[PDB]
Formats: sequence, structure tokens, C-alpha cells
Amino acid sequence: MLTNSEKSRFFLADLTGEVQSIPNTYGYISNLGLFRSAPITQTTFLMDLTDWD
Amino acid sequence: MLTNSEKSRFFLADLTGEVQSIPNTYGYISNLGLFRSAPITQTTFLMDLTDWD
Repeated sequence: MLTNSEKSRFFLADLTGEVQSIPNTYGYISNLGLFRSAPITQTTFLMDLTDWD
Repeated sequence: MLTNSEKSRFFLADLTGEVQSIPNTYGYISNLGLFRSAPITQTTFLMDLTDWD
């Protein structure tokens, strides 16, 4: 693939290709499967607690 | 299940179950079954001890 030179409009130079970089993305805990899914239909929710000795 | 909001009688919010806690109960020695049941009729009992040399 011939392209324009570095500092001239009439000479040609050879282009090789691209070098892509992608950031790292850790996903250990996400795929561990600990957390369950509990969809709700309200802005908030409540919960009760109990105990005895 | 839907219930009243935190501070409004005319709004609803979701109630997500309950959580319970129970005290611990160790039973190791009872399960060992060392002791026998010897029911009696009176409020006291006696025994005899003997020996020789």
C-alpha cells in the first residue's frame, strides 16, 4: 500500500498496518455466580428481622 | 407483597421476606449416650460398699 511521503506530495512510501490496544477488563467476581437476581416493581423494599435466646 | 410506604399512607413499597436467627445448642455429650435411665419411686436411694485386702 503506497501512500504520500512523510514531507512531500510527490514521493511515495509503504504503509504496513495498524497496531491496536485495548484496556484490561477484570471479571472474576462477576462470573463467580454468587449474587442472585431479584427483580422488583417498586422504588424501595422492606425486610423483617427476628431472634430469640 | 405490597405494603405502605415508609412515611406515606397513600404509597406502596415491596416487602422482601424475613430473616431469623436462632441460638446455638451444643449436644455432644448427650449424643454420646454414656448415662442410663434408672427411674425410681422414692425421693432417695441407697447403696452398699464392700472390700477386702
